[PDB]
Amino acid sequence: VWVVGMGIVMSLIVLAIVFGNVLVITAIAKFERLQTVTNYFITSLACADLVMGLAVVPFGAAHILMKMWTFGNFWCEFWTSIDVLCVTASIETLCVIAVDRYFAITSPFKYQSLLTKNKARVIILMVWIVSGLTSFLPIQMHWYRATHQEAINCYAEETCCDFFTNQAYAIASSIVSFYVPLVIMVFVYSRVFQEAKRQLNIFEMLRIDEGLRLKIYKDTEGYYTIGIGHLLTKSPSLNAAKSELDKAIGRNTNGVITKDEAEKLFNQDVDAAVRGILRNAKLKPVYDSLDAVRRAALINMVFQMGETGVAGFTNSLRMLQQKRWDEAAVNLAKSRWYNQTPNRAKRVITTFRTGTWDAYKFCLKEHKALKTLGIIMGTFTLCWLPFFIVNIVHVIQDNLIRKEVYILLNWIGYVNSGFNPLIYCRSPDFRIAFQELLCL
Ligand SMILES: CC(C)CCC[C@@H](C)[C@H]1CC[C@H]2[C@@H]3CC=C4C[C@@H](O)CC[C@]4(C)[C@H]3CC[C@]12C
Ligand SMILES: CC(C)CCC[C@@H](C)[C@H]1CC[C@H]2[C@@H]3CC=C4C[C@@H](O)CC[C@]4(C)[C@H]3CC[C@]12C
Ligand SMILES: Nc1nc(Nc2ccccc2)nc2ccc(Br)cc12
Ligand SMILES: C=CCc1ccccc1OC[C@@H](O)CNC(C)C
Repeated sequence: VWVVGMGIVMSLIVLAIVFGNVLVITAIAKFERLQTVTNYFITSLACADLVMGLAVVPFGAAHILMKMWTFGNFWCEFWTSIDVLCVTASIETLCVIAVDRYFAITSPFKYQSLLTKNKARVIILMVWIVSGLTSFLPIQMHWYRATHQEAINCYAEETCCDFFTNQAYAIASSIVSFYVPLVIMVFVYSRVFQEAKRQLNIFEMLRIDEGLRLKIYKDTEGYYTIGIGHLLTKSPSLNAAKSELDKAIGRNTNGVITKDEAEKLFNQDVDAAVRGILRNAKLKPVYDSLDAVRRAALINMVFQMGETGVAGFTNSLRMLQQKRWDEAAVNLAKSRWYNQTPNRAKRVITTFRTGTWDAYKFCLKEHKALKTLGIIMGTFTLCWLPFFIVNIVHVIQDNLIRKEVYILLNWIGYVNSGFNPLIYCRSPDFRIAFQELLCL
């Protein structure tokens, strides 16, 4: 019959869950630079998805294909109990991630978790402990058992593992175990995206569109530069750029420098840009007649071109001081600066034009890491929220739920366990880690 199709489909889903989440787990286990605090949370998140694929989805596939329960009422309890455990531990983990990323993005240690690894391990156990209590106890203590005849006949029957619960459980379980951490997750992590966008200074602005290299390279004009767009010299001699590099650093570098002494150059360059805007009489009044977002966009222009080069935009300077943003943005486009480097000028002109950071959304490496964590959360919501909204309406509407429409929406939740590894292939560090494990 037509069951052979779903068997292959479900068997592939079990593989994509197991093979993908063991891949995520092993990548964090062996590789050091992925052993971060956030990735310990992802480890337990992958475990919740891995156990979903080893203990839950297969026995649910045998339940659908055989149209009955082969494994007894004992395993019917654990299968249900472990299924609830993996979903409860997943949302709280995603809830801990969001709160961890909030306290990180608000501390002066931006993008770095305040929790230590030993303490984050203490959090993981409590999540599984609290999940293990809210999941096993209501199922093992029969607090879910309904009192209507159809449920009672399935309870005593060992070949039936239909999941009928009384209305009190369906409410309290959905609220405490799913909706509360969901609402916290969505509110706390929307608070993170709002801080990353609000907390964009000139330093992150430049470091995005200027880049960072630790080896001497030629810039867009061909001049020897190093660090974050630090101009070394305009002479074609490499040692002239290396000797000027050593005079500025004080160390014999042979053209290679660390990230610490590269930020120190980056600070001095930005300081020279602000001091240069204040020395020049043509740039001083315009800088003062600007908000912090456009002050940065101005510091960026002086960073790239110098004080005298930026002062040539005599019309654009008068308009940015007259606060005529759209009109200044046009003369900024009619320049040869927008010709040589259009992608950078676009982001700077739009920063003047709009007075926001929309041109630099998710352009910084650490913001892309947050957007990655926002996708595993938004996916977790879209996979389970339909299931949980139908449970909450099923109870209120008082009509019993359609067994195929019910189990359907639970499988949209099941296929969530295979989505996390692909969203991690959207990180550059996991791609490099996965390719080693796959030996590609
Ligand atoms: C099958 C079900 C019922 C039991 C599985 C739950 C337990 C054994 C598993 C699932 C996820 C696991 C955690 C995943 C994250 C790691 C981080 C690592 O640095 C230390 C151990 C720690 C913190 C694990 C401890 C044990 C753990 C909580
Ligand atoms: C009934 C069946 C499904 C229960 C078996 C649950 C299995 C999958 C659980 C139980 C304990 C878990 C492990 C606990 C220790 C951690 C160490 C961490 O650095 C990598 C993941 C790893 C190794 C976990 C992987 C998943 C794990 C092995
Ligand atoms: N499911 C639940 N998760 C979590 N995690 C969490 C951890 C740190 C900060 C915020 C939230 N908290 C809950 C508080 C009450 C109730 Br009720 C349920 C939860
Ligand atoms: C109304 C209970 C639904 C629920 C609440 C909390 C955690 C998980 C929940 O349901 C997960 C489903 O995957 C289980 N459905 C059965 C076990 C097939």
